[PDB]
Amino acid sequence: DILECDYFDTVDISAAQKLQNGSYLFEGLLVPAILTGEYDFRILPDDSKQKVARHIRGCVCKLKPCVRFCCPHDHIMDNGVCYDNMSDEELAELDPFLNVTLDDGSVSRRHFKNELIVQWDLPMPCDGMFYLDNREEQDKYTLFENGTFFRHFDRVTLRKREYCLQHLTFADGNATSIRIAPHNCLIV
Repeated sequence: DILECDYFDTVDISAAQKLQNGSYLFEGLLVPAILTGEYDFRILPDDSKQKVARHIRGCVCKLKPCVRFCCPHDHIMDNGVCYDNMSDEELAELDPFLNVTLDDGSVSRRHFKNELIVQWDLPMPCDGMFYLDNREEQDKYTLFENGTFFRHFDRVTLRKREYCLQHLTFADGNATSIRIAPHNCLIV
């Protein structure tokens, strides 16, 4: 809907404050009125237009960096399935920082939820997704601020329709640690 704005770079702002000059106020962020737009649809993984309540959205990803997420912010991915059973302990043990490569080519550590904008209402990039584990040379990747997900194994670029990060439980051999891992489609 919204002018030259890709879907996945939008957010449900039906909860943001509506200013006088038409524009909106959202989580301290000021979404120019010209970038907002109403929507009766929400694109799918097969990528079509499924009906939805008339909710006003906001192309904010272009006014402040985003982080393509598969599920909300307290949810832990479990075999590609959104799980919401993270105990007070796990949450107190989850590396909240992702490494993102800025425009200038250098890498900066960024809080997943504070220095960025967590998008969670975006449709799954595909059913049955394979997560990644950079610890392994093959699973190496580069997630940019603009959201362009680049994979080093097969030098393939993914647009946010094609990927999403999420909290995922790993295995330190005989232990267990949670770090945000990307998830790619082995097919779509």
